[PDB]
Amino acid sequence: MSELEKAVVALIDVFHQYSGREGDKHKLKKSELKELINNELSHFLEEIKEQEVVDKVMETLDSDGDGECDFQEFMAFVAMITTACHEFF
Amino acid sequence: MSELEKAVVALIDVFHQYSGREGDKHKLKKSELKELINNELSHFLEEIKEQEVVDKVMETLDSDGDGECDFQEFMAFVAMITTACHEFF
Amino acid sequence: TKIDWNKIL
Amino acid sequence: TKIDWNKIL
Ligand SMILES: [Ca+2]
Ligand SMILES: [Ca+2]
Ligand SMILES: [Ca+2]
Ligand SMILES: [Ca+2]
Repeated sequence: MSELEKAVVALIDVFHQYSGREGDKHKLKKSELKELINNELSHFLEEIKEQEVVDKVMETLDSDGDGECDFQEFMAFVAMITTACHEFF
Repeated sequence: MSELEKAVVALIDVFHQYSGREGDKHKLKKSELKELINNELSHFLEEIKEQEVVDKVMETLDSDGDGECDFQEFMAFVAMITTACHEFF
Repeated sequence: TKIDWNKIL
Repeated sequence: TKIDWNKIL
C-alpha cells in the first residue's frame, strides 16, 4: 500500500514474469534477462540489440557462475541500477 | 514508466525522504530508519515500538559499522525484505 | 504480509 | 535516464 511496498511487490512480480518463461522458473536465462531489460528497463538502459551485450550482462550478474540470474543476483542488478540513478542527482 | 522503473524511483525517493531528515543527508540514522519502517513498511514488518528493536535492526543493517544505514545497506535491507516475501508464495 | 522480525534480525 | 552500460558492465 505505501510506494515502497509497491516497489517490493513490483520487484518480485517482474522477476517471476520473466524467470518463469522457460527452464528453471526461479532463474532468468539469457533470453529472459534480455527481454526483462528491453521491455522493463528501457528508460534506464539502452535496448540490447547485440548478442554480446546479453552475454556480457549475464557474465556480470551471474555471481555463483551457473549460467543464469537467480533472484539474489537480480536484486544485486537492481541495487546497481538504483545506485547509478543518483548520480544523476 | 514500467512498474519496475517505478519501483527503482520509489527506492531512491523513499530513502532520501528519510535519510535527509537529519545529520548526514545520505545516511539513515536510527530515528530515520525507525520511521521509514513504521511509516512505509507497515504491511511487511511489525511496527517498531521498543528502542531495542530499532537498535538491533540498525546493528544488523549497519554493515560498514559507522552507526548509520547508507544507500548500499538500505538496498541490502530491501533485498532481505523482497526475498522474504516469497516465501510466502 | 508480516515477514518479520527474526527473519530478518 | 540512460544509466548505462559500462557503468554497470
Ligand atoms: Ca527461467
Ligand atoms: Ca547465477
Ligand atoms: Ca540522515
Ligand atoms: Ca553503515
